[PDB]
Amino acid sequence: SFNPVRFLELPIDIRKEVYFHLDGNFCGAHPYPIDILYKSNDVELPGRSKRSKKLLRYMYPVFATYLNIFEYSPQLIEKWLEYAFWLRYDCLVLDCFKVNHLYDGTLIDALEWTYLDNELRLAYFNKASMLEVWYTFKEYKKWVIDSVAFDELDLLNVSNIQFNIDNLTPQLVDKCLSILEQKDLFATIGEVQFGQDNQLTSISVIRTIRSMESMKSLRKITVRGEKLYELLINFHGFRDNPGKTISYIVKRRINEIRLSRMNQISRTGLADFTRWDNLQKLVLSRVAYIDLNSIVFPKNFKSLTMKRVSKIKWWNIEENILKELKVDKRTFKSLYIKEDDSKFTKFFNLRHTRIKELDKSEINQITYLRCQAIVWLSFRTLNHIKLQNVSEVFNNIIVPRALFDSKRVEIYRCEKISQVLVI
Amino acid sequence: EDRFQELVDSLKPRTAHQYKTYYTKYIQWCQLNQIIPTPEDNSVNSVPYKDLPISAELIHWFLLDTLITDDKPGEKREETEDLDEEEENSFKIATLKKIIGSLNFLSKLCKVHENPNANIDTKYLESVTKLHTH
Amino acid sequence: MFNITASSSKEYLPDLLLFWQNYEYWITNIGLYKTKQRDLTRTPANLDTDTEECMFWMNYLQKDQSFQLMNFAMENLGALYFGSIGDISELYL
Amino acid sequence: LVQAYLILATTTFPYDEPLLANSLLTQCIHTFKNFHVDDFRPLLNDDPVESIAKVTLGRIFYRLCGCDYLQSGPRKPIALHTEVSSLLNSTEVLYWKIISLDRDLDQYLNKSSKPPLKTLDAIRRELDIFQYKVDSLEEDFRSNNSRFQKFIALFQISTVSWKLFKMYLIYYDTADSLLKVIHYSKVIISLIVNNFHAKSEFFNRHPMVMQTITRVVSFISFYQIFVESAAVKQLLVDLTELTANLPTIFGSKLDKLVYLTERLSKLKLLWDKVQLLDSGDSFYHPVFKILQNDIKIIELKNDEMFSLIKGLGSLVPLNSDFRTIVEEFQSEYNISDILS
Amino acid sequence: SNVVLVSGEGERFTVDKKIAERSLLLKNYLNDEIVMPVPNVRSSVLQKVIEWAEHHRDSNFPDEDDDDSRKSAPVDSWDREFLKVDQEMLYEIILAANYLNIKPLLDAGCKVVAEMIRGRSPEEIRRTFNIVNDFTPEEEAAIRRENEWAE
Amino acid sequence: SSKEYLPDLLLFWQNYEYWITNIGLYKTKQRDLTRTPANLDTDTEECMFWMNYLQKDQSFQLMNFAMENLGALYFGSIGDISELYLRVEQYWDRRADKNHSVDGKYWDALIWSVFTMCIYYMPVEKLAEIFSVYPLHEYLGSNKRLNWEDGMQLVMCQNFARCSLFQLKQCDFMAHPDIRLVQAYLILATTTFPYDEPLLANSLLTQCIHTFKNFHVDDFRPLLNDDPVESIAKVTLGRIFYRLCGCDYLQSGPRKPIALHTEVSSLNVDVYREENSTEVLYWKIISLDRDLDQYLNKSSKPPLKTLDAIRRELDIFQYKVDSLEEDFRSNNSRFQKFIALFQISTVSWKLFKMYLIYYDTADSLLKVIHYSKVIISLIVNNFHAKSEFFNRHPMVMQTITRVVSFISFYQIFVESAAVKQLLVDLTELTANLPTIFGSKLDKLVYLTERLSKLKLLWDKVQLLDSGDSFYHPVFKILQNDIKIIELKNDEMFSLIKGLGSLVPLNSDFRTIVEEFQSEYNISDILS
Repeated sequence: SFNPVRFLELPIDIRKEVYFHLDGNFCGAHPYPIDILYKSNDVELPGRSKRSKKLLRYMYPVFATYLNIFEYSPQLIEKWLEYAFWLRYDCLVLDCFKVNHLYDGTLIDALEWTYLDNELRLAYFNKASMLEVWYTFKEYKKWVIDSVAFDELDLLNVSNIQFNIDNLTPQLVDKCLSILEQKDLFATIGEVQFGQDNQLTSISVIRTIRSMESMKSLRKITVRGEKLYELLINFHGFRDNPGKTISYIVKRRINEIRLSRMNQISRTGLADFTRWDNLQKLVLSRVAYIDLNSIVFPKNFKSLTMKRVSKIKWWNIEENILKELKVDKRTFKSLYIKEDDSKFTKFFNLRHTRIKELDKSEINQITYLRCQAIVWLSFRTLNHIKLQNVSEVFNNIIVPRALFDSKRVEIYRCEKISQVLVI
Repeated sequence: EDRFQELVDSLKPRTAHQYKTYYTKYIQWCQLNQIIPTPEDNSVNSVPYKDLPISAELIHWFLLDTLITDDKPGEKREETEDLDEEEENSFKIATLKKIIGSLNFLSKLCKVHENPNANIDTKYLESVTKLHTH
Repeated sequence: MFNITASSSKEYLPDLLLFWQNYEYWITNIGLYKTKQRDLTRTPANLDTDTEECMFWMNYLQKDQSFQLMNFAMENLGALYFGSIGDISELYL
Repeated sequence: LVQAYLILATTTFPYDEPLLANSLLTQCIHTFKNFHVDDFRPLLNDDPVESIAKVTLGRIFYRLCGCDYLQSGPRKPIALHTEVSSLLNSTEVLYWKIISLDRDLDQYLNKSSKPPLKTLDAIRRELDIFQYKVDSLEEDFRSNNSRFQKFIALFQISTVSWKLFKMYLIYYDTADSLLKVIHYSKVIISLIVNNFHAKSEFFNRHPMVMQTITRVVSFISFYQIFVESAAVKQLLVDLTELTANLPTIFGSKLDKLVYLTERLSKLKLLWDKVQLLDSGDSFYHPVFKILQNDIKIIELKNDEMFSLIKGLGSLVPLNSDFRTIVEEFQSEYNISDILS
Repeated sequence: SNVVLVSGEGERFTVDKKIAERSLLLKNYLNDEIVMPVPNVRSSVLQKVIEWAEHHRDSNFPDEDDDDSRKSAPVDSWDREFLKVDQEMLYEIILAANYLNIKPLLDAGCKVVAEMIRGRSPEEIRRTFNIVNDFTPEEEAAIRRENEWAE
Repeated sequence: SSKEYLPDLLLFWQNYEYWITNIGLYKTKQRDLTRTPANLDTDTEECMFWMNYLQKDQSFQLMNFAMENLGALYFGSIGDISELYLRVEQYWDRRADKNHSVDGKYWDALIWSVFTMCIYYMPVEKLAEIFSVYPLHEYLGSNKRLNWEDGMQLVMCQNFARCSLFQLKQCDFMAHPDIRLVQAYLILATTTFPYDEPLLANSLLTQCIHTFKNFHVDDFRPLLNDDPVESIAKVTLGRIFYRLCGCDYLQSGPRKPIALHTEVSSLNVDVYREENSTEVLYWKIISLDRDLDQYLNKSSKPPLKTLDAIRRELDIFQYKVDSLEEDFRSNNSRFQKFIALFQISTVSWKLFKMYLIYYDTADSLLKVIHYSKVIISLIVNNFHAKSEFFNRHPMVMQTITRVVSFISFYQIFVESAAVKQLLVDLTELTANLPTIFGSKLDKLVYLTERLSKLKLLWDKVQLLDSGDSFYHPVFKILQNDIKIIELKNDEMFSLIKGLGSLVPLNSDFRTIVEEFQSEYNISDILS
């Protein structure tokens, strides 16, 4: 028997570090994650009482949009529908949303607008794309936001809710945006997504774009397809398209662009962000191939994080360094590499990569600054890099000293990556 | 377990659970017709991936007997209104493409689990998809 | 200031007037008035040359000449000191 | 300190000692922002001595941002006017509005982005409004202060008008705009020459009639080099006769202005006796390269990297007929003769 | 050499230096026998923390700034067979790891509380409805009236 | 059943700290202008004596002390001092000349600022072996038996600083801006010169900002098309820039409006993370302090994501300062270790103080006590041989002021047993700090004594509840201290006295408040 009050009396750092590892899964009727359902010599298959018929007839058609996906093993659903009455009213769940909003959207990610039970209520999805918590906006402003926003007006405003089309049908996109139009809730949403599982966009995408100027609190735009990346957020050489594109006033507002799952961003010759002249961050989430010599990188952006990629080329900094100190690549690798591991190299582990470095004694302190100016000429004022899960970088990876210090570059899942030299 | 990382990465979680729902319907249809034998009754049946009979004709005959031989022996008569039937067979062709993709994914899952049976011969199902599309 | 043989076309004039809009700044604004090319190994500076110089230039101006200067400023310079010091009749004291 | 520097900046002190005046102005900005007055309006709640003090700081802040604009070089990096809004007693605020409009015009010199037409048109409507405001200032002819007041207001609004129509002529070449440039240049001449015929000769000593006449005679010489016209030639003769008759209290700057006008006159002779070339899209001429190098020499002189290298210690710095005519003209009429 | 972790009751726990530099706070404290007070931790809880560090001397933990390796890491077999203790003494272990800044003990010792908040029976979510107040009784009546029809 | 006023009283501490211990104690110089003298015959015969008092070999012994024991202070500003021995040679060559170039007088002002730093950071045992007590007392005319440790090294430090300023003022340094002005001020800023003259240091710092931004250099990375002299020039300029932002943030307040520091180390901005971490590590640990001390005067809570980010960069700079080289054969390495470790202990203390005040997280009071003991353990450790002068750097005066003021403020309202022993330990430490801080040490002792007597007043008068808010004389005295020093840090009254003939015109508890303000006035900490 778990005790909620004894949990809610201990202070807020421990509660953050509880709800950071409880990812979003507030329920006991969680689906199995999709790593054991494939790593198995077995297929879990179904094979139904007096009470469960009432729930599957009366509760279930309200939730038949987002929960018909889990029709395999319907013991999951007739376990789910007893959580579905009381889990959104739970004190642990509301405390998780309180310490989420008090730490600015860090703990559990991206509450989502949806339209179920005829209300236009919020929703929370876990990583398995299951709703668990659905709140209408009056209740969400009442008993989680106003329970932590007592008197300071820099915390009453709630502007982190995602929008996330491809969750729901385009007719429901239209009805959701109409009900969102008749209220003054465009400043409530914080980011939008894009789906659509030459220039032929879907109806829901056009409906989303034609009201995107009205937000005035929008950041963090994201798409999910290679046949949709080229159409609205890549420049592509197009300079005049009045309708169906993404309204240059609202290109200025956004902070980052997430690129969810694709094959290549440089399907054409150049994958240029010449516009979006105000974004600071960019996250490549599951793109298969990217070429760092094929992105144009706007005038002041800071972070290029990237994860789950399969092939990286690199900024080919080495080919410009070898013009400077004027050696061959074999002679460079044999003579001008020191591989120093003093103490900050050994702080973050990287037990699979071997971090290397040029010579302080065999380069005479100028053509050393030129060799560093090559690297800062090829980066063009970025700082945060964050290579997660990768494989088989083609060129060698070259990172400057001022950015490899202070943990501003960070290779996390080091399996096939190796030999990052730091200059 | 070499290819399981780029197999989960080929899909969303939502699409992976939709596909598991669709081939769970397929394996229920194969067990009620005894194409693959059930291990036991009144117990949780756990059929392997090594010995799952998948072919073009089995997928298409599943598609017949569930999706497009719409018998429904008490509720056939709800195909009168033209707009409702247009939405309903748009739903039929959408679920047709989704079940073909799900069973293609089931074939791709079973070929790595040492099952030499699941060869889809995908031009057959493309001809079926183009037939229903026409 | 432009954007082989001879020619008589006039593409030089539109880019040339835009070049005037840079030349005017760097010559008639910055170079002529706001540029004092200094040298620090050649410049003398101390506090023995200028102290008795200021003593002389304050002992030179007598008392009653200063009131004629202030009367000239009051009668003939009203559009300059009013932005800074307001009324110069308050400054006779 | 702020009051003494705003008195000294109504003379040629910020041009005989420009770096010292920039450091004095940085101290004046530091001393003015020390008091932390974010609103210069007389509020009813305060002491009526403190309201007079805030009125005093308003009328000192206007003159201080005026002298902030009039020293906007690269040798003056700390600004006060950034904390003011823009237009896009009651006579000192008029000079403030005219100088702020002059700033909104002349900020397009060093940058490359040419201004829009709607911006210059809004400046033109506001210019006509302030022209009506300046032309309505009544003045007693026996009270010399109000005459000098009206002279300052009318000369500043004529300078802003001339710069606006110069930007019309340059950035867009609007039809019937050179006539307006010649018209306002004749207005400036008819203002300055008028002061010799009324025994108020000290009106032509205010430092705006050096700045304005420098801009006007340099632009009319530069236009008479390339595009000839009889009215422009008569205007250039009038500008040269006026430049020869500016008061002697300017001293070295007047003689350097005469030198610059003479150099742009000799450059017309060099443009005439040397034929223009081409390259299909690019044009070559020695006058073009000499005018390139006249900017490049002064950008080298206002590069304070060499004083930095001298200040960091033992670091010593280790640095056809076309080129012949260019080097002979730069040896004969050097651009570094206008420096001090 | 050796350090001394003085507990909150007063006992002295001599720990090896390389083992006790798992705690980031002590490893930063050593940059001055080196004793150091740990004020809010009982002797048994500090003994459990030191036994955790004695086991996980040789193990390798994620980089403390992760999304995937820190949230989606499973607990060890020893860490799950180590925290089968009283619930209040479990929270006191978490308080001890949050004082001493031992991040992987605050990682594996706090995914257990996550596995206890989820995976609990839906009957005793209905039982634990307003154990903390969180609702007016009018809204409690409205919520219990909305789902009165099922049970 | 507890003390409920305490959160909205710690939120008041976040304002009392800024308006007493930051602005009122170190950066307030209440000057009248109808009483202050102004002459160029008093100083021109006084600084002549202070320049004739030093000799050649004494100056070279000062420079040897700088080369052996102070490399964490000048090397950011002036570079390595082996290039500066030539400048001391050229100063003693050019001593008798009568036509001084400005390029000579800037190096004279720079080496007199270096001499000021050497006098301020020298122990009294090494000082007595170099200089002589008696000619100084035969000149100044004071108490004869007033040896260096009894309050005389501060006088010679201040007078060497004033002679370096007089040699700057002979340069006409406003008319000839050069980087040696910025270097001389960055040498003088390591002393208590920014606290003996808190209005002159702000104006010299404004002149150094004007001198720096005269060069129009924003990117200190050496470009590919640069002169190989100009590359090392921009590298040294970048070191001077981050040293200048470090000595520029520490003088922020209402009497210094023009600020140079514009960047952010967490989460527009212009100039950061382009530069190699060599001695910008001293800046990066102060911007991480600026992100905490920008919420003193501000009236909004810092978001907890910002405090967690600051905690993570604290751990990163802990492991970075432990990654520094162990050059034990040079004594300046331990002093650089002490500076870059005392700064991170200071920022850790301020971080967990703001956790305790704004949010009351896990054991944050114990973390405040722990980092207070770490600050004590860094200062008491320097009481050994060869490193006694490490406790003279002005950051320990700032930090001990903040820490003993917060512990004396917290001992009043919370009856604790570890805070009491901690306060006794900091009182013993404040009575053992070096005497070269001068009057600021006595004012810190007075402020701690005033807070202790205010604790004795807290137990005396019973707390008056009123339901919605409380009432007590201690609360009104703490309200009034901020109002008095805000009245003293308002230059509008000197403006009304400056524009001309303008004249400035505008129970049980009140008796106790006025008696406590008459007996223990807050205006004693200004002078």
